[PDB]
Amino acid sequence: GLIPSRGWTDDLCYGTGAVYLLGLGIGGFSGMMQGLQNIPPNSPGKLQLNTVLNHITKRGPFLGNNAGILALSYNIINSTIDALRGKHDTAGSIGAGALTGALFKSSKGLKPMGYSSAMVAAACAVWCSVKKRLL
Amino acid sequence: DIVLTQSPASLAVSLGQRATISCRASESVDIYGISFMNWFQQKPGQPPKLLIYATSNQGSGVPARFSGSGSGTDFSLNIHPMEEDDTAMYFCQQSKEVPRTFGGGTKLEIK
Amino acid sequence: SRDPCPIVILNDFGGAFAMGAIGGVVWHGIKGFRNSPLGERGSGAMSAIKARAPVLGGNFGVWGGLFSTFDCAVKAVRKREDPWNAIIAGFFTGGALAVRGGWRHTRNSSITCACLLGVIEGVGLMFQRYAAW
Amino acid sequence: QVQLKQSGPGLVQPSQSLSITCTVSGFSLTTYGVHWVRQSPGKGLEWLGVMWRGGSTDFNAAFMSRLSITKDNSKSQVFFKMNSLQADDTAIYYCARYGNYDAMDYWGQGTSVTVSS
Amino acid sequence: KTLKKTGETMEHIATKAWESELGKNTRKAAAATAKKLDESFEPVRQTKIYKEVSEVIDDGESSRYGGFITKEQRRLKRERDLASGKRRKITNKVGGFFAETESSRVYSQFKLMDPTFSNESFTRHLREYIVPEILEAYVKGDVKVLKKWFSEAPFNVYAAQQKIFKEQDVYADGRILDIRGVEIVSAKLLAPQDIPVLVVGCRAQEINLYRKKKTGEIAAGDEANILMSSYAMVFTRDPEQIDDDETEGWKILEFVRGGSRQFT
Ligand SMILES: CCCCCCCCCCCCCCCCCCCC(=O)O[C@H](COC(=O)CCCCCCCCCCCCCC)COP(=O)(O)OCCN
Repeated sequence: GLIPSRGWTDDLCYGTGAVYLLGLGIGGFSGMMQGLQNIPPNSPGKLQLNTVLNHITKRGPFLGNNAGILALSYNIINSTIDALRGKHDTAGSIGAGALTGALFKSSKGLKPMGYSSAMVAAACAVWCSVKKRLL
Repeated sequence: DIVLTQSPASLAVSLGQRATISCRASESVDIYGISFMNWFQQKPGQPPKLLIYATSNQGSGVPARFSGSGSGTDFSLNIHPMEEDDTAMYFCQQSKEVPRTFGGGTKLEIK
Repeated sequence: SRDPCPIVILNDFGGAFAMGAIGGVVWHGIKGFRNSPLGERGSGAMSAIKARAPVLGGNFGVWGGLFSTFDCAVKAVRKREDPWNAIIAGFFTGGALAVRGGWRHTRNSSITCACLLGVIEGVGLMFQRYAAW
Repeated sequence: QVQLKQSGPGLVQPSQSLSITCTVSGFSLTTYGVHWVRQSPGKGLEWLGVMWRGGSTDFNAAFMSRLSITKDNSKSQVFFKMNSLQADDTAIYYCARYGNYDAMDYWGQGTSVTVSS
Repeated sequence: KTLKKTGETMEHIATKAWESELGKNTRKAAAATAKKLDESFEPVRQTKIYKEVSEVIDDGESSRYGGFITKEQRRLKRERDLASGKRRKITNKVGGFFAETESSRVYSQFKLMDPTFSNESFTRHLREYIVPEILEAYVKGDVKVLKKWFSEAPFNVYAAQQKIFKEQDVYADGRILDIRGVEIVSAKLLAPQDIPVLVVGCRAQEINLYRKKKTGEIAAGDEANILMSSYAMVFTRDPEQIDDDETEGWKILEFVRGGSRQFT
């Protein structure tokens, strides 16, 4: 099907770029909605455009770069725990997610571990269901 | 350069009490609001020992009983409580301008 | 060889993101090591990596991901494979990313990037000429 | 640890030259500087010159015509010299490394110099 | 004049569409649902889980990417944290990597002054409080704030400039719209005393204009002229007055504005 998966770098590059663009679009759209509610009244056109663009280009990069690092670390960890394990399954991807979320918030403590590792593992769970359904 | 006049020339206090040594710079030794007045201690057969730098900062490993204060042109060194160990010769040294100049020294003893 | 053109865009968005994030781990891990105090050089390298490696991945990721998008836009229109595809693609990607700075900064950044890709394309062309001998 | 060690001559003949070498260890002369200070008994501590952290020298105006301070980063040595010594130059010569806020934190052991015959 | 004339047509077309009865009604209906959507999800935000999940995704680290922290939301956030939160040859070359350097001397001194100091901890404090507080005062001519932060050298340059404006009866009322790139550019020792300083850079969007004091009309700049200026700050901390409430020791030895270019 789509998304050539001949190697492990093509998984690491298509996955990092598909989740980077999902962070940019979602973060940009989330910023654009926020920037329309933060326009000061009686502002000229050049400032209203500037106000919205300032929110798009702050939430855009923020979620894009945070989703891309999680998609890098997942793909590095997923490929690593495929080589040792010798195969890929949904369980191997879920373990690569929960372990990615834990390493994401290593310095934050232990309470952030659970929230972060559950979300990344759940996102992998959604991905593993979407991956099977689409293919 | 800056003539640091240090008083008293000699001082004798008992153990556990506070001994105060004063310095009086001819000019102001402040750069960016930081007074560059270093305090040194010299036992008879040893090189000088940095106690205080930048008028208040303890030297590396200097006991907490050495306190540096003052600003502008009047500075002070307080040893409290004073132990039998720290009987020595104490100098004030301005590091604002070249040449660096030292105080006349204050011989501090035990009663 | 190269994957289909409307799909390599994901492979260039994510392949450039990986080049900047790993390139920003060595760059800012070293930079954070030199700066931090004597007893905190390993915590200052972790803090510098976490703060700045994601940002360089996005900077690389969007430049190398827009350059690929415009490369497919030129290829799907110009319908050739001449090295002026990367010249025009580098032209539009440098001026797109510099669009908030005005119409004079967009022009200067367009000309700078197109000329920058001219040197890169020229080096490759001269490289194969020497290799032919 | 940090340690400054001096190797100079005592009992300098009058109208001769004095040379102290301050071999440093625990730090590099590229990142730190070394003051040169003298302590007479009748004139007290006094500053002769300095090897600034960058590598440039600066001397006391009363000794600038005599002093000469040069370093050598590779060997971790600072060289001090005075062209002519009289009876008033007998004292103890220290090399003192200076740190933040020009704090002479580490000092050499001192070179007891005598000028007589 | 093609770009300027087209901009007027584009601005007027949007102005006509924005003021159109259909467009305004659609915007109001969309805005009304936004209030309902937030109100519907408002109880979810009150949940303890949402506070922790939001503190994991964002954590307040999105401030690296821009934003201006309004003066009221800047003082309240500061006082809140202060109340609870802030209250062979290759081996030789490898050895030289771990050796002390001028950057290490500077950073170690500020760590002696505050045991919590780090490049990340101060850059966070700079980005969230110090730089916005100084830039906002700089553009608005607030000399009460800049007196605390600026040293006597950069403030006397500022208060001499503010005396020129008073002679011509204009007052600065500028704006900061976005601050980006707040970083400790370098850590150097100011020779010959080896005064440890941090060189801080940033890029602020800003509207620079001056209004006549008596009337209030434009006297310089334009009410809509955004500039992407770069600021260089030299920071040192004083060991005394480190217990100061506002500055807590930190002082600005140099303040240079440069690299101003148009933005939007
Ligand atoms: C602050 C963060 C905010 C983020 C906001 C945006 C989040 C976007 C979430 C998107 C969820 C759906 C992901 C769709 C990915 C499409 C990938 C298409 C190309 C592709 O197949 O790449 C795969 C990798 O995907 C992947 O790697 C995707 C799974 C990993 C996603 C992790 C990042 C998202 C985290 C979301 C929660 C955030 C929590 C923050 C604490 C390859 O892999 P393969 O399975 O074929 O490999 C097999 C062995 N080589």
